[PDB]
Amino acid sequence: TRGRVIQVMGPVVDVKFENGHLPAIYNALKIQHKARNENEVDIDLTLEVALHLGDDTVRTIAMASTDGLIRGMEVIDTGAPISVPVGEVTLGRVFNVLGEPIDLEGDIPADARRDPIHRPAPKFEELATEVEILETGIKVVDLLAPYIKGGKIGLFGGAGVGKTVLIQELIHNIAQEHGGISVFAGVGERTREGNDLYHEMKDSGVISKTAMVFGQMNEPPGARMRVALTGLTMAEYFRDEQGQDVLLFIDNIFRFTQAGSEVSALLGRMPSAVGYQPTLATEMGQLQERITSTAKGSITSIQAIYVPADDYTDPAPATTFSHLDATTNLERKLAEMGIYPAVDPLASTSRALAPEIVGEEHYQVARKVQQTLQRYKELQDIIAILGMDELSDEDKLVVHRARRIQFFLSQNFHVAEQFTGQPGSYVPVKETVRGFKEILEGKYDHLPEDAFRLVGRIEEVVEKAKAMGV
Amino acid sequence: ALAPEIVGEEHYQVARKVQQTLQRYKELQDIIAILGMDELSDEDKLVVHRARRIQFFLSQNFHVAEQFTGQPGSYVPVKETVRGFKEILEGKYDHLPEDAFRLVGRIEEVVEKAKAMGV
Amino acid sequence: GLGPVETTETRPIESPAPGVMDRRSVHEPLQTGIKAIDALVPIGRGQRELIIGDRQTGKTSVAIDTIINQKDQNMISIYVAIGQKESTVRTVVETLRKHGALDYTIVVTASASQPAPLLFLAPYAGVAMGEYFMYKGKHVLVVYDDLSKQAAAYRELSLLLRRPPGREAYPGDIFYLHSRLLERAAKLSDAKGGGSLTALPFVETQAGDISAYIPTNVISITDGQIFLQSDLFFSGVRPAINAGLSVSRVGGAAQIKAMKKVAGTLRLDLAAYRELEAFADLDKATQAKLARGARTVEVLKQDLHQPIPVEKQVLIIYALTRGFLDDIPVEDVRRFEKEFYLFLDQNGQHLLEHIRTTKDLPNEDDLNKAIEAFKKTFVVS
Amino acid sequence: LLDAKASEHAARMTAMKNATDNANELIRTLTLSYNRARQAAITQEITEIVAGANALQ
Ligand SMILES: [Mg+2]
Repeated sequence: TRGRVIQVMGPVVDVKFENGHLPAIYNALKIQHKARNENEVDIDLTLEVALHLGDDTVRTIAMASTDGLIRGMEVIDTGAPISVPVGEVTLGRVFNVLGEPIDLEGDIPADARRDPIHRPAPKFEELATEVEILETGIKVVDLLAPYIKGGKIGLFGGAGVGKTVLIQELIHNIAQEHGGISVFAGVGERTREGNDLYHEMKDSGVISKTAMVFGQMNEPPGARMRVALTGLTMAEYFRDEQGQDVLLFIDNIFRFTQAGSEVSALLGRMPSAVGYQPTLATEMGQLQERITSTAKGSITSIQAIYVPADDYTDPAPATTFSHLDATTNLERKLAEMGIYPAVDPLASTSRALAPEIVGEEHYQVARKVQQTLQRYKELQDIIAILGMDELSDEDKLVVHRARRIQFFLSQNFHVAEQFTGQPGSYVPVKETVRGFKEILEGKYDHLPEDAFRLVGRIEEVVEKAKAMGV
Repeated sequence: ALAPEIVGEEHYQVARKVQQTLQRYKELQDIIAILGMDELSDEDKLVVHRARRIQFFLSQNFHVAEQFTGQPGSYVPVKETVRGFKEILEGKYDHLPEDAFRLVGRIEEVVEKAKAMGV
Repeated sequence: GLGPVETTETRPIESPAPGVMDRRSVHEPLQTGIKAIDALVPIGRGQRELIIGDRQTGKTSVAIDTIINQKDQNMISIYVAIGQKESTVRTVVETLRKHGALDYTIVVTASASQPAPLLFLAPYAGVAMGEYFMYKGKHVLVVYDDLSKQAAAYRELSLLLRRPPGREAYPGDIFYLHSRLLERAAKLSDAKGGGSLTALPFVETQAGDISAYIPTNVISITDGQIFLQSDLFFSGVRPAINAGLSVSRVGGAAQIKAMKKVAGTLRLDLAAYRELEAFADLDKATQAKLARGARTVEVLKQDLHQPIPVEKQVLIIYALTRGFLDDIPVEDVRRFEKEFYLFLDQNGQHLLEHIRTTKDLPNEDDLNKAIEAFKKTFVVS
Repeated sequence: LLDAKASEHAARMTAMKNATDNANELIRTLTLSYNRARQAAITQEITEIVAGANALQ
């Protein structure tokens, strides 16, 4: 019926039950205690079962601080894993790991629908047999690093390159075109940046189509390693019930794995290489296999990854890099010169850039642009600098078209219209292929470079140069 | 205790300049090792020229080391050390061989040792 | 030995940090008095800026200058010393008392001879004393003399309690120990009261290796770094700040408008000088640019215990950034810096007052005029 | 002038030969130090793993 506390060693607790009444693994248990005198404090705690040790004892991990616990307290078995609310009631609100609102707009009614946090991955016979391309509406992404429905993308960048603007633009474009929602999960990051993102999303207006879950540095190891699953189960409902295409953003996947190690040794497990838990790839696989493209809808996830000390051979980045399909690199150099977004065109990679996926025309145009940019990068540095400038023919034209193509990858976003009068554009992929091909052929070689700046389709560029006096 | 108000103002500047020239010489070791001394600017050659002399003049002959080498040993007060390094930094002794600076007490002994060396 | 302390309230050492809904974005500036910090790596109230370096460099000098420079403002300071000689703590307290800085300062100390538990619990006691003022409407600043000594004390405690070791024998939860502490510094919202708490942890490296375990653990928690180097210490750059690797993620929003307008040009030209310095016939502009860089390197350095009010700072920065120094040789630059301020001691005072009262640049023409006058009254060596 | 040009090219060739030889010797010494570091890292890592595993018992 009810268990009692045996040991309290940090974030790990031991509970003893009656014979033949042990809870299953992954269940949730509750401690609710009121002080009986001045030598006691009130307790409201949730625990998750981890191991069966034998002799009617189980070892559990706490979801909050364990200060104030007493050997002999009474524990209640809930009967099921952690359950979070799902549906339209979670749109525009902020939750914690247990599925409780941390804003001040009220509580979800107890007569709602709640889904468990742990479930198996979709089976082989109900996956997508074809690779499909996701239409974002950006120009550099849709040309040099296309995204995939149900894929995983690694976003590389930090401060001063503006990745929150890219996040908001993706949310807005996907919601407007494909009618999808977004879920943001912050896993063990700074609280200041979470507040900043919440207020930016409130200002833009993309909050009403997003659900936010936060578990950050201040929280125990147990809460940091079970918060991505709450966002995942909030997102899966829309794919499996409304048949939508959803986006899932993860603030730091690395922290997830890190949190696991912080409890592994306390559970009584021998260490593996570099002091990591023996069950590392299994945990990462059980997480990342639940986001796929089934026959109804799809979940595509953008994940930000921090590499410790820029060491890419560390077990955690090495394990998580085998699940990624594309990478998107944001560079400060392009942000200084006024290219928005600051996506690096020569360092962004994708596995969808192949003639059998996008097409022959797309592939040829993209490869021509890439080699032109590489030629510019090689030539402009060792030559034309240090007083070795020269004006060879076919080198005037190469830099002419390269400069006219580098500035056409910039775009005007809808979320940036609050600081700038331009409404913003959504450019399909055929249009940008046509525009880049036309620029490559030299048809638009008789215009100044200022016309190719913060513009959508190629034709609009002409109108710009019409009003510039040229 | 290496502060301007504790040891003085001349001492502090002399020590800082000596350390700066030694650090600059330390920065140029790899390129001297691979390329050589012929691919340097005039200021860099001057820096090396003074740095070798300073590094050799930081050595001394001790009383307790007499049984090893033979020299009686030396004792130098502070003001003499500051004066000698100030003169070295001014290019006053830039023409003497670099070997005359090793294992001496003061700078007058440097002059005498250079004189006995045939220069 | 000055008698007991007459207090009435107590606070728990272990408390939870403010949530996402309780905070506000950082906008107010924290003035340190060092031109390099106030210009290239600004620090705002409610931020956590890490100072990382080596034993040779004077981190404690930076901390003591920052604490002294808070005399006019309304801010309480707390100095926490972990694993230090008691003699050095007494010298620091004497330096503080001489400058009249003990009207608003609390010192918490745990010397090297004390048992490890006190060294492990000192920072939490300091931040708990700060949170009493934070949750009333006041602004606090907290300095941690060294966190790499708290880490060693914690490791010793855990090993003696027979808990499994990890990397370099450190316990498993060595990131939690510091993140749980440094997340208690916040800028509260208007409903909470409007108070704040700033934190300045110190970290020491061995041979200048910042890829180590604890430096990387604490680098990924704070909002920027202030990296001090030793090869720049002996090259004459006495503040020794490596502006190539120092950063401030709040930067820009923690400045006044006058400094926002001027600091970007300094960042740009110093970055260009250091980027094109490595390969240094040469192009006619190139040498000029190099000279500009040198002038900047000469104008950033300053002595010890010489705080400069922000007005004067922006002034000289402007006087540099538009090339007005190009007519004066590099070895004389510092002398210019000495003579400009005193020139404003009796001239252009209104200018200063305006900069103090509207936090914006005054009528540019007038500034130029004054500069010209001063130049007329300057003798080139 | 023609004699001077021949002399110039000969001198450049010889200087490049000496530079290459010096670089090779530096590579050799660096490789020695690298092997020392490699062995030390392996030893320390295995010692930490076994020390951690012995703590449970
Ligand atoms: Mg110190």
